[PDB]
Amino acid sequence: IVVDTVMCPNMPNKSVLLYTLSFIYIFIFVIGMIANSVVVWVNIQAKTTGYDTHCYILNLAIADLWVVLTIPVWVVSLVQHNQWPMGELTCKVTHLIFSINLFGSIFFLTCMSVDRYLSITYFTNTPSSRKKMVRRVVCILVWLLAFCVSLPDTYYLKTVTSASNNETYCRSFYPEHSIKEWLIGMELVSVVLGFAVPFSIIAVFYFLLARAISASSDQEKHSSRKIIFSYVVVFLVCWLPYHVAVLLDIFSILHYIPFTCRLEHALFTALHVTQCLSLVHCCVNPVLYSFINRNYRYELMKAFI
Amino acid sequence: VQLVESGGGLVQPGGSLRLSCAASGFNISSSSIHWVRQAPGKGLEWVASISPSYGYTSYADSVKGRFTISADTSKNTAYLQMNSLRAEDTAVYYCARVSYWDWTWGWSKYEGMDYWGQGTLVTVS
Amino acid sequence: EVQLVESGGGLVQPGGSLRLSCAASGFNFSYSSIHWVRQAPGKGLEWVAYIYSSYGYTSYADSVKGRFTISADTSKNTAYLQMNSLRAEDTAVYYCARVYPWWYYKYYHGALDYWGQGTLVTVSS
Amino acid sequence: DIQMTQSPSSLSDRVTITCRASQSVSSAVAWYQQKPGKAPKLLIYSASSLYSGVPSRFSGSRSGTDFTLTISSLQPEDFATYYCQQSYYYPITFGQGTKVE
Amino acid sequence: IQMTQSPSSLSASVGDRVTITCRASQSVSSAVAWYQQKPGKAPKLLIYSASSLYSGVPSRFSGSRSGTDFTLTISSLQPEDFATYYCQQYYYPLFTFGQGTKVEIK
Amino acid sequence: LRHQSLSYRCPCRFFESHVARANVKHLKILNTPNCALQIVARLKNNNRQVCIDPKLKWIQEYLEKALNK
Ligand SMILES: CC(C)CCC[C@@H](C)[C@H]1CC[C@H]2[C@@H]3CC=C4C[C@@H](O)CC[C@]4(C)[C@H]3CC[C@]12C
Ligand SMILES: CC(C)CCC[C@@H](C)[C@H]1CC[C@H]2[C@@H]3CC=C4C[C@@H](O)CC[C@]4(C)[C@H]3CC[C@]12C
Repeated sequence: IVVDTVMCPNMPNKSVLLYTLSFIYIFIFVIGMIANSVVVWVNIQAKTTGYDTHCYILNLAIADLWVVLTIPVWVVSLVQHNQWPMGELTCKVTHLIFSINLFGSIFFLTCMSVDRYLSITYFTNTPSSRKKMVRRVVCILVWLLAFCVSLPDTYYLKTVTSASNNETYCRSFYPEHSIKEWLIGMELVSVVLGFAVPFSIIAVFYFLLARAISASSDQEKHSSRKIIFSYVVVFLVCWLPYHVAVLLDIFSILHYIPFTCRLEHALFTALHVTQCLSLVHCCVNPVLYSFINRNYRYELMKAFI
Repeated sequence: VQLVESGGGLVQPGGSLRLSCAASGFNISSSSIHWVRQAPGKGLEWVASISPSYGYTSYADSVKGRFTISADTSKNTAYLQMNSLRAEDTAVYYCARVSYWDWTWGWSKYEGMDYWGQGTLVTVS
Repeated sequence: EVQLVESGGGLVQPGGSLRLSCAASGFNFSYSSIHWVRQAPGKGLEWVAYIYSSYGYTSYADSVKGRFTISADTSKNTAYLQMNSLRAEDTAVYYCARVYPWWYYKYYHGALDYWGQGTLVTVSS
Repeated sequence: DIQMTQSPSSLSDRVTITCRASQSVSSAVAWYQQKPGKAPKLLIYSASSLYSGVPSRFSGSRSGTDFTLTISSLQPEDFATYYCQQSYYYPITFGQGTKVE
Repeated sequence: IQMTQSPSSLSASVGDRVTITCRASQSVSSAVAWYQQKPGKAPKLLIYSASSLYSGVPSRFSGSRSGTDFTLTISSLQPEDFATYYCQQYYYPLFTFGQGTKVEIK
Repeated sequence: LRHQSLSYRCPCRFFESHVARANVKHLKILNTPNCALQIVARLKNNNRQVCIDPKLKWIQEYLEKALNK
């Protein structure tokens, strides 16, 4: 029964990494506020002009606005090497807002992906009233589902202070006899319901839309073929790296990888950097669906003047 | 993109009759086909509509229960089947298209009827 | 053969300082933390402060907060308590102890396994 | 049936045709123009959006449920029976037509 | 944070039972330790956590928990263990000790 | 999808309290900055790196004994 001892030297450049990431996060927050705010304003203001503004766009803009608005709390906790000066209620409330809004944004991406194909094929001869009612029902259900899936993670979250480090943190405190399960459980719900199912639906229902547009002759003259694959690829690039980093973390936790201080440094750096890249997702959504479209450009130009 | 109507004529009340709307251009699976009858010295009046992609029909409350509408996707046309005509059923029938455009999906307007045929005249002696 | 030895204890004058040295031998110094404890004359124990050898984590009691400082040196297994601004009340016997700060899901192990023999400090004029 | 009341049914240039609905339709109203013995052609789809190629004289509007079409430049070709329409609720209901002379 | 132990003094003889109570003004998740200080020697360590005996301590000594109430028990008391006893909590960053309990002879 | 600031980075986050000394092959002690001392094991049957809880009496005594040499 051999024994072994290993020390993990304190990381030298953590400060430099976190300071650079804060520099990126400030720009993310500023641009996200600007983009999402203007989209919501134009979406509300366009209904007067007579446009049939789509509800999903408005809900997506709101969800992105909330997620991006919760950044400053993260920045403050990040500058201080991930320590929680604030109280327990602040940590719970901020996490719940972040989780619910982020999940809602992803679900709305999937919803519009399906709705585009349904609109070209099936709803092409449905009265405006019926389609609007269906949209409202779907929007309410999506919000409810996001809230329901967000609750469990926040419920078990608590703030503590390290006995030795003498520093304050906020972290999840799952039931003593199920911690492992809970952890793994949440991650699956964070992946399947987060990436696998949404991405699969989006890819399939945009490929079908492209095929249908190809079968058409008048539409493809006015539409764009690449931009559809641009949506899919942008989603993949924004989200896949972060989920891959997360999956690597779980693999490390279960000891699927030998332990090395260098491994810890790379995982720490990768998780934080990919988190910043993922949050760029809320920054970029407004452009993909609103700024590209010519009608939005014209309406936004009119409003700006 | 042109629509031409073929049918019409004189048939005594109580019989059957068929109408066709032939379309040349856009494929018929990305727009909805509607029929509008204008009676002699009267105004326009909706009759029926169809989405050929899946077959979501719809009829006015006056004809609900004696008419049929079916779209031929292979030849890109529409066919309306009539049963049990009426004394006032005489009218000039137009076939119209309500369009659609995916390049305005998120921020779209309420499209109407833009392409109207010339129409066939049905008479019920 | 674990052992802690205290040195640098003797007569002092108020408003001054004494440099208490705690020399360790027989265990992996870097993998532990060192606690300074105090005992007033003919009274109970009273925790003063401690240091964590490797990463230099420190804490102080309210009474001695910002008045006593701890430094570490794993090269020679030494822990220095520099105590300035002494007062007559500070007279006591000071002990040096170690603990291995294991990780329990809620708290950290803090039972002082080994105690130094202790040195006497007197503050007077 | 969401009946549409289109008035006036006659007219005599500042030309206004005001059309209202029983319920409220979210800017689904349209407009048309069929000349004697000819198929109608669209003039304003949705609330007040001209159709590509339609002259600039035609101009729509909306007041919640009191829709109205305006032509502040009356030209000779613009003589026909314009039919106010709504598409928000099935069936599609047309106005009564406002013949101009 | 205050950790108060009772009684402030106690008396017993050989072949006897003895108990000392310790209470806190907050909740400590089994994070306590029991020491004994001899007349003029550095205190030893008897129990850590809540009731986990140390490697070398005898068998009689034991601990128990009931909320914020830890009771150190001694059975078949032997003459040598007549010395002051102290109660400590290490849950919080700032530790604290009990006043003491001198087990004396009747 | 909790933000990583609320996350906790340690070699172990959970434990296991069914292990037997008869089926352990390689202990390991990690002294990490933000998590103090933690243990990791390597069974003989599963050949898996299962974490260990210091609460076990024999585990803690063996570790402290080793660190004194
Ligand atoms: C504050 C915490 C508990 C919840 C955070 C999410 C908040 C911002 C969510 C919860 C329910 C959401 C609302 C649900 C439905 C609608 C109808 C839609 O036509 C406009 C947006 C609006 C009004 C949403 C705004 C955002 C909203 C209020
Ligand atoms: C990851 C999760 C949130 C994606 C869930 C997929 C969403 C987009 C799915 C779930 C249930 C689906 C609805 C189920 C049934 C119908 C009836 C049909 O006649 C029109 C489409 C409509 C209204 C669907 C629209 C798309 C829908 C709302």
